[PDB]
Amino acid sequence: GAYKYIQELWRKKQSDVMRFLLRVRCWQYRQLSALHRAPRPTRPDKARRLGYKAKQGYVIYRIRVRRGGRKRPVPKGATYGKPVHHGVNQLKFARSLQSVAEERAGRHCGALRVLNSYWVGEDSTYKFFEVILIDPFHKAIRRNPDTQWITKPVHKHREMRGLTSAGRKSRGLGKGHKFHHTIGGSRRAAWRRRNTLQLHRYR
Amino acid sequence: RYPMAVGLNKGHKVTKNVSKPRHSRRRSRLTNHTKFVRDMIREVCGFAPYERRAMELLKVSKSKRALKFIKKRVGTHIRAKRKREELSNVLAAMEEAA
Amino acid sequence: DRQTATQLLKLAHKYRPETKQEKKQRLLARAEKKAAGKGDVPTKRPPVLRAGVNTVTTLVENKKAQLVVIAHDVDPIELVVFLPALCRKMGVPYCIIKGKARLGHLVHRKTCTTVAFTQVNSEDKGALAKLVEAIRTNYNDRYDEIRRHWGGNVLGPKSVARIAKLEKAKAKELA
Amino acid sequence: APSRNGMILKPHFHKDWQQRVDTWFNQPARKIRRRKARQAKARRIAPRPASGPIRPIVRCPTVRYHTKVRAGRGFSLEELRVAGIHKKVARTIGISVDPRRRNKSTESLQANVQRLKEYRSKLILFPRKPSAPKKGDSSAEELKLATQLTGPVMPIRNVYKKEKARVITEEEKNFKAFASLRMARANARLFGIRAKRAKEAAEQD
RNA sequence: CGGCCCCGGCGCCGGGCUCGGGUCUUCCCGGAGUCGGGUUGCUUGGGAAUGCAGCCCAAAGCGGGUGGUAAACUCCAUCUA
RNA sequence: CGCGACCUCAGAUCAGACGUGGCGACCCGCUGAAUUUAAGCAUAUUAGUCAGCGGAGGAAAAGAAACUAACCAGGAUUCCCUCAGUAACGGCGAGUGAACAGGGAAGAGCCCAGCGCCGAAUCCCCGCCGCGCGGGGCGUGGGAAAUGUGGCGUACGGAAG
Ligand SMILES: [Mg+2]
Ligand SMILES: [Mg+2]
Ligand SMILES: [Mg+2]
Ligand SMILES: [Mg+2]
Ligand SMILES: [Mg+2]
Ligand SMILES: [Mg+2]
Ligand SMILES: [Mg+2]
Ligand SMILES: [Mg+2]
Ligand SMILES: [Mg+2]
Ligand SMILES: [Mg+2]
Ligand SMILES: [Mg+2]
Ligand SMILES: [Mg+2]
Ligand SMILES: [Mg+2]
Ligand SMILES: [Mg+2]
Ligand SMILES: [Mg+2]
Ligand SMILES: [Mg+2]
Ligand SMILES: [Mg+2]
Ligand SMILES: [Mg+2]
Ligand SMILES: [Mg+2]
Ligand SMILES: [Mg+2]
Ligand SMILES: [Mg+2]
Ligand SMILES: [Mg+2]
Repeated sequence: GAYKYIQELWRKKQSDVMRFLLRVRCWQYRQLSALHRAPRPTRPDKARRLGYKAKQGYVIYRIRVRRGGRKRPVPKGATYGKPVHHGVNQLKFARSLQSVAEERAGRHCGALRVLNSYWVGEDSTYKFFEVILIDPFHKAIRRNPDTQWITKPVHKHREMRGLTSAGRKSRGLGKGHKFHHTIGGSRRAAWRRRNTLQLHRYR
Repeated sequence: RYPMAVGLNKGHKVTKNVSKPRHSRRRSRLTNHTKFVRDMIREVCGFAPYERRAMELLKVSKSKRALKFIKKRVGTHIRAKRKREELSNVLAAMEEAA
Repeated sequence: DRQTATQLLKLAHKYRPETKQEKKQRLLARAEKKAAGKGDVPTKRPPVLRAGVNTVTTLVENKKAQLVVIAHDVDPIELVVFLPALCRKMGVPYCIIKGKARLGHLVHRKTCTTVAFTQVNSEDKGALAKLVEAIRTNYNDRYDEIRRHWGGNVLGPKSVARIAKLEKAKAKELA
Repeated sequence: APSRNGMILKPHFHKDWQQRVDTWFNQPARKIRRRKARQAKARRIAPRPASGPIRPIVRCPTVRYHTKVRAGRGFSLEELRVAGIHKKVARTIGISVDPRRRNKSTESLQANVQRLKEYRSKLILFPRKPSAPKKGDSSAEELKLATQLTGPVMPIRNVYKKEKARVITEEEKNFKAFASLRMARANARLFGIRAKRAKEAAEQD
């Protein structure tokens, strides 16, 4: 149909016809609040390929985050430690801006479940994202068997644990020789497994 | 004479499988419909700034400089070769015609 | 304009999509008249316009649409920018109109992006062909000029009045 | 710290290890739980054998173990197709299917399809009513047995070609040698260099 | 071991959905500010930089990733993010 | 001037429904030192631990390869024995340190966006009608959601006609 056309058009987001739209939308989002409700997704194909369906119970939020690395909260830039830990200025957060956006959205709305998110616009001082939320207690979602997994209490606050697509990347999961950090589960699980002394009964 | 563990032809001798390869290996092939939609969106969007700069460089006999510029813009050299080929093709397709 | 658009609307008012009330009515009557008359196809397929950007695109790609009408009140323009070039490549007549709700009312929905005319009655074929010519000479034949035309770039009246004062004072000094 | 003479030691006890020590004091209880779970599963699935899904013939990848053969996960789609049964029905029949595995050798393909045919010939299933075909009037009095142990139809016990004894031929005294392996290694090492030399020689001509 | 009370399944009497397998002919077949590159931090046993992140540059469809030493030419094996 | 439709939006003690907090032995995400060792100390070790913050469940995470190997290849993930105190990292000093095999416990696989066809055959709500114990779902009619895209048929192991 047309979603392939929209995808191949959004792929080349450096041409003039797309750059003008991105700049206008960034300017428009700069005047709104840091967190608000978009009544319809700006990227319908991107929302569909993430799991958004045009039916009751699915909400779209637009949220902006501050672009740039994080700074140490130490007073006056003093850490009172060895010189290796004197890095107050140039530090980078382990999680992505998209992930912290999903986290802020899920924290603002606890009654909803963060499914996924995507990028809409950005500039020098801000970066904008659109997140998708599911209502786990709506009858139009609880009755559909394909979306009953979002209702179970195990998926409560998926954004605060890195279960989303943005947090899964920052977690470091994967299969291969490049992901020996976290073999099973988390890197902390791998650490606990590889740094425990196995004392059998007969040794 | 005898199969050896080392040499130009090592290992236990077996017969090859003439079975058809799996269809996942066939991915992102040049499709008529995909080529059509890509060429239709290309003429709508135009070109990128660096693409236009590289086309201007190709218009002049300076080609190694354009190759270096593309290699500095995009990541690797093998991508730069294909980008240079595509830019030369789009420059020679319609601009050479009346 | 306000004349040809109203004419196209009066033409489309005859091929409107069939509502749910009369749809249930005809589905209830079909199972009855099938057992009554014992016929295979007692009702000829009625020619109706197709709604939806995906349907319109799949029709124009296969060259099954006689005409395409597009709305311009869409908020994301990217869902529509690709359509005029596609219709120009396929050779079908495409026309843009004002009001997605006005386009929408015929389809019994709040918002409708595009509408494709595919099948027309024998007695409306002439009325349709009389307007496809004026649509082609307005949009299809002028596609190169539309693609080369650059709009916008208009300053405010408060900034035009001052430059007018300056150019007047400069012309009065030159001659 | 060191002594007169002894092996230098680097014990990895510099970390805080005493707060994470796994003692296997629950090993008998774990074994009892596993045995009870196995018994309960076998009792619930009694007509089907333990480790029900038949597993194919699988050769070890590495050169260290490629001389022996072992069990595997599932039969390949090519093997299923040569056997002639549908892909999705094998799961409920009791045949484990591995769609990721490929087939590179007909020597293993024939062995796998023969194992599948043997399993199918030995298999006897129960119907809902006698209206289902591919069965008999009496099911061999519960098939003479309900559950099997350590492999559904047959383990992966290794077999070996005999090649008992033979008369030495004439040229076997000077057939192979250590010089043969040395020449093979030298050719494998200097294959491309000779090709480049021949190329640059033909260039001058 | 017996007798008494409560709860859960296995077989049987109304109600609503309901074409699989093979050959041949024709068509379709894909996730983007994402991969990757430069750079700066944290981390890893991962070393011409294993992974993550901030900024910039930012694509292709005989394509892309990986093949443990950076780079060019060619071939091969595996996978489809 | 007015009317109507769409679209970005505001208010209610509107009808119905949901989250807050606590425990936190186990688990997930972030950043998080120093005492100590290095017979001194900056790199390093302590440690990607303690402390701090955010969440859930009886388990959680992981999980169907953008995998491992380079020969007769294997085949989700999880845990145990070995690999191995090894390859490797380190003022190559102190010290740190995996992975692939292989044998075992268990072994369940799939869906969707897209590409196309099906007159939107889809879903929520309201009310009377025919049903069962402790009360919720099946058949009927209008009010909304939805053509900027419901649902069956489809998932790379090919699929459709
Ligand atoms: Mg809504
Ligand atoms: Mg202090
Ligand atoms: Mg999960
Ligand atoms: Mg001892
Ligand atoms: Mg390929
Ligand atoms: Mg002493
Ligand atoms: Mg490549
Ligand atoms: Mg390749
Ligand atoms: Mg190589
Ligand atoms: Mg190399
Ligand atoms: Mg001391
Ligand atoms: Mg001191
Ligand atoms: Mg200590
Ligand atoms: Mg450390
Ligand atoms: Mg703690
Ligand atoms: Mg809580
Ligand atoms: Mg609880
Ligand atoms: Mg897959
Ligand atoms: Mg040892
Ligand atoms: Mg280091
Ligand atoms: Mg040491
Ligand atoms: Mg360490």
